[PDB]
Amino acid sequence: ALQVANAIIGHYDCTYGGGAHLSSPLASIAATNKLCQSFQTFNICYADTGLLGAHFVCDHMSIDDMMFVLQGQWMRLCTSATESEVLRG
Amino acid sequence: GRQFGHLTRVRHVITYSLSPFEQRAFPHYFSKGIPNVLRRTRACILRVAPPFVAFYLVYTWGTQEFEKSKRKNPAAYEN
Repeated sequence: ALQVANAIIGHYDCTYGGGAHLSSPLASIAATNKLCQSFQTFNICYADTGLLGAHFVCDHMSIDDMMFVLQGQWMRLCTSATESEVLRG
Repeated sequence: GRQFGHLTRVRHVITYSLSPFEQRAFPHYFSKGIPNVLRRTRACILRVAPPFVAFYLVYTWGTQEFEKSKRKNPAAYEN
């Protein structure tokens, strides 16, 4: 299930074709407003524990926005995951 | 106005920090607290205290002489 939600948020890179039109709200916002160069969610596993999150790369004046957006997405999913985005994931 | 990101230039400094929900809000409140305020008090008595006792001395002597100037006035008026 975590991997599904991660897929929903996905990843991004400045060489992706298709910017504004991406399904990932984070990715689309990052692409249109140039919030970063690259991002990627992840789910590292070790025995009984793991790191679950995202890693991004960006300009010095965008760290705040990227974070906001990243986090707002995490919450949206916690509280408002809609049905179709889950199919996509 | 000035925002973070446009403040100034910083070279090579690491900053480790910890979540508030992971530490105590009052580490060694008294254990380390008291000793330190003693230390800060000590460190400053000599520049803060002196002018105040000076006022203190001038205040008690000042009222003293104010009463002893009139009340004490008589005194002697002998004839």
